[PDB]
Amino acid sequence: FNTELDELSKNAEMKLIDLFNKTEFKFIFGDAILACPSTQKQSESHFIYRALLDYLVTLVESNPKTKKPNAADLLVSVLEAATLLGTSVEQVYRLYQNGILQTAFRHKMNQRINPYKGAFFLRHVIEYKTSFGNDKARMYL
DNA sequence: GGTCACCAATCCTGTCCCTAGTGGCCCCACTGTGGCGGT
Repeated sequence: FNTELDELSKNAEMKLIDLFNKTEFKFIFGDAILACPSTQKQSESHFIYRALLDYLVTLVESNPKTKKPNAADLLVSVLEAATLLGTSVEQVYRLYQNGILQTAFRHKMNQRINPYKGAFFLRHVIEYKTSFGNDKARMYL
């Protein structure tokens, strides 16, 4: 699964019709987040889900925050955001309601967010998830 | 990234005229398109 996801990162710049900060995640990686088995049960994460996210944590690690956009500025939708947090979709809308998670362009007053349109950056959606500590994080070892 | 602030207001007092008048002349198309009983 790592080597399958490694070629998509190396050949990310090849596929670009627009800039990284304007392109969606499913345009480069393709369905690999919303196909993943859900963690609605117990808050017990799937071994497929543990392996996917732990690759994305080292992606933003290798792609620091510079003035040129890179692979860590790909746009993520509210459903793909809901899976990466492992919570309900209303709970992730409520974080948007109290401006905890910051969209990536301003909707103009009658814009209610399309649930499939890529709203948030991959970047700080991960950093929000690393603000919550669970036992098998890479920080301790 | 996107919109074009709310809260109330439209003035009262007086009047539109008087005089005189709307022309003469000539003309308004020829063709066709009838049924029925009788001497």
